[PDB]
Formats: sequence, structure tokens, C-alpha cells
Amino acid sequence: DTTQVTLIHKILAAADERNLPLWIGGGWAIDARLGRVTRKHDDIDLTFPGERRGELEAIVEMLGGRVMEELDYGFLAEIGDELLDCEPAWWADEAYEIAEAPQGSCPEAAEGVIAGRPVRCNSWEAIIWDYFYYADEVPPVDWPTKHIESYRLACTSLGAEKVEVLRAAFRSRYA
Ligand SMILES: CN[C@@H]1[C@@H](O)[C@@H](O[C@@H]2[C@@H](O)[C@H](O[C@H]3O[C@H]([C@@H](C)NC)CC[C@H]3N)[C@@H](N)C[C@H]2N)OC[C@]1(C)O
Ligand SMILES: Nc1ncnc2c1ncn2[C@@H]1O[C@H](COP(=O)(O)CP(=O)(O)OP(=O)(O)O)[C@@H](O)[C@H]1O
Ligand SMILES: [Mn+2]
Ligand SMILES: [Mn+2]
Repeated sequence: DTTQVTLIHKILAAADERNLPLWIGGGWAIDARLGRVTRKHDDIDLTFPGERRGELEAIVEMLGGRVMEELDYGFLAEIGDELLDCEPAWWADEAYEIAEAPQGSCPEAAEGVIAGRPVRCNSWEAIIWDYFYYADEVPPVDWPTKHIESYRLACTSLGAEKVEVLRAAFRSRYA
């Protein structure tokens, strides 16, 4: 989908110009770390510096969009027909971190690629951690296929053993 891919470029170019880091998350982050589009994506998940929220809102507005809805964890925005699902990360000693996520959730290095361009994305461990929360809200056997396949793909990329010990850590945290 050329519109989403073009929109991701436009957002990141604008953010780059003002030295605003943004991390692609969710489905697109998986595809970015793989360097391959694997399916249609329903939205664009973004992680932003929480104390610079206004700068991200201003880029959304510059691009002709607007903030649509506040959620418990962040906010949705709409640029044309495309949805941006935006969550804050907060400065933690020497890096931004998503609250309660595994350390390294928001690496300063651009470790994914989208349409040949390096992009910052959330770590595999942070991608997978959000599926653990999802699992407590819906059993994995009850997930839409696309989400099962995306999870399994992230898990194979990181390594199944690394996933199972991360899952044990999640269970310990939230026991
Ligand atoms: C707009 N739809 C979103 C969906 O994309 C999905 O959003 C996830 C959202 O579920 C996810 O939240 C998780 O992490 C939250 C918190 C620990 N992050 C610091 C607590 C809730 C937990 N589900 C966020 N980290 C990332 C966000 N893109 O789930 C909620 C939702 C409202 O259906
Ligand atoms: N109802 C829900 N409750 C909690 N977490 C959810 C959720 N639905 C999905 N998630 C988690 O939040 C992440 C982002 O969710 P979504 O944006 O809704 C789907 P996605 O994996 O990004 O595919 P997409 O590319 O088609 O949007 C998912 O990767 C999953 O980890
Ligand atoms: Mn998504
Ligand atoms: Mn989303």
C-alpha cells in the first residue's frame, strides 16, 4: 500500500527535521525488522517521546490530519483515511522506554527498513510483550488469524526460546 508507505515516509521525514525520534510499532514494526511487507496493515502504530507530544500532534496537523480519540495508553489520529495509533515512551536513564516494557524498547539505532529506508522501530521484545498483554485480554487461539501469524512471525524472528523466557518474566511481573 503506497499510501501508507508514503505517509510513513512523510511523518518520519518531518520528525527527522526537528530531531524528533519516532518508533514504528506493531504490525509495521515486524515488517520493518523483516525488511519485507507481509500483509495489509490496518493502522500505523507509533511510539513518541511523551514530553514532546505536541510536536507529533503538530506534524499530524501539518500533514492535514487531526487527533481523533484519546485512549487509556495514548491517542489515535487520522490523516486522511489512515489511522495512527500513538503511545508515549518516557526518558529512562539513557533511552526512551515504553512504561513497563522490557529495557531497550525504543532503540536509538534505526533497526528496520521500510521501502529501502532505515527506520526506528520498537525492539522485538517490546513487540512481543504487547502480545502478552493481548493474551490476557483474549486467548491466542481466539485471535484473528492475521494476529496469530504476526505473533508467530515475530516469535520466529526473535527465537522461540527467547520468547518463552520473556513470557515467564511477564507472568512473574504480573502474577
Ligand atoms: C486502536 N486500537 C488499539 C489496538 O491497536 C491496540 O493498541 C495497542 C495497546 O493494546 C498496547 O497497550 C498495552 O500496553 C499498555 C501499557 C503497558 N504500555 C506502556 C497497557 C495496555 C496493553 N494492552 C499499546 N502498548 C500499543 C497499542 N498500539 O490495543 C488497543 C486498541 C484500542 O484496540
Ligand atoms: N484488543 C487488543 N487488546 C490488547 N492488545 C491488543 C489488541 N489488539 C491487538 N493488540 C496488540 O497491540 C498491537 C497493535 O495492535 P493492532 O494495531 O490493533 C494490530 P497489528 O499487529 O499492528 O496489525 P496491523 O498492522 O493490521 O494494525 C498488536 O501487535 C498486539 O500486540
Ligand atoms: Mn497496528
Ligand atoms: Mn494499533
